[PDB]
Amino acid sequence: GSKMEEVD
Amino acid sequence: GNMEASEVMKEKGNAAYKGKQWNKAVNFYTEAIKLNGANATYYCNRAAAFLELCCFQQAEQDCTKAMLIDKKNVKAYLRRGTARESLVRYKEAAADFRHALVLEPQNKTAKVAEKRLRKHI
Repeated sequence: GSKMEEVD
Repeated sequence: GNMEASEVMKEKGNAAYKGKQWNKAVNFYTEAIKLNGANATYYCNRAAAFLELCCFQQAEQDCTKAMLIDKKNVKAYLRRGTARESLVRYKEAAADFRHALVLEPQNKTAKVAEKRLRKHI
């Protein structure tokens, strides 16, 4: 799941 | 080379972001992008730093560039969606939160957002 609060 | 430096700058941005150094993050990501302008994640990450600063237009433009580079970037839709909902543009937000779910059916953030947006659209 793409967690929007985390940068990649 | 600059390609390698770009990833280093991205990683420094990610550390700045994780420590809540939002401007530092923006500045690392700006440099990342100046060195390598063809990476959707560099733009998407910078959007995230802009969201935290309430720089919603700049976040949007960045999510919009991230999608030009890579249409399938889930976080670009989630983040542009958030900036739009913040700018009370609920119809446009829903489109983006809906498209994120097209790309990532299980995405919890888009589903929470759709439910909240329902009572404004």
